[PDB]
Amino acid sequence: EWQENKSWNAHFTEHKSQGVVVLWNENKQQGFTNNLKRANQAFLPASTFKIPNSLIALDLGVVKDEHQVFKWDGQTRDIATWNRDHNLITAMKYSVVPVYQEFARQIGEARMSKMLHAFDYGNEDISGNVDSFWLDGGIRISATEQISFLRKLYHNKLHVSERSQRIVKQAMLTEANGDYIIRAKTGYSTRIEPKIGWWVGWVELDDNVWFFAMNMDMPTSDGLGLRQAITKEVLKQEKIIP
Ligand SMILES: O=C(O)c1cccc(-c2cccc(O)c2)c1
Ligand SMILES: [Cl-]
Repeated sequence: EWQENKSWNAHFTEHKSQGVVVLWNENKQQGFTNNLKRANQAFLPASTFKIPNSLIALDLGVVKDEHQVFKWDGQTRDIATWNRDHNLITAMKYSVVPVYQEFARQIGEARMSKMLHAFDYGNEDISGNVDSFWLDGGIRISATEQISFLRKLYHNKLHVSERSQRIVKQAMLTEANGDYIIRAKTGYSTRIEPKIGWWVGWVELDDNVWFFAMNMDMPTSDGLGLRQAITKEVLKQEKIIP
């Protein structure tokens, strides 16, 4: 069911880093990773939490649809793309934390906790501030747990409406061409050690789907581009994409 190939560690060590990639072949029901231990180590989800947060906001009516405009609050932040109006699509694309902090406040502690339990999401623990627990609170999730959650979303099996799941999968759209479609979300966790970057999602092919979840050490922001580049290089090496 699960295969470990330690030779794949080279994808990370060649960049003076360390990390884990987890792949799941949906047709064959088989998983692959460079490091079984780290595949099951739980980290802060950081901005990968925008996937469940979006689902909950939509299903409760906090967010009406993917066109609703969330107005900039006029506070200048250090990320230029955050200092503008957003909808669900662009808020996901630019990982706009302050928009999702407001989602969480309107959702509230009680409904957030119940929905994460219903999703079987990570350790299901929202301890901390309701508007920041995915950045510096008690919630934790592993790469293998991310895949389990993403598989439910793909199949519309999460305990929210089909509509809510379709909208979030639209907002996850990252890349598409004649050969494949990638739906995914990045994450960048800095407030609790160890600092890591995430990329989780899946690759749609004509006749199969490959789920993936990766995290890697991220001592500075200079390496953030490695999250997608390394993942895509693994996918190419395993002949999942050209
Ligand atoms: O990697 C990203 O998609 C992303 C999107 C928005 C903000 C950031 C970010 C947040 C904090 C420090 C930093 O250098 C970059 C990263
Ligand atoms: Cl789409």
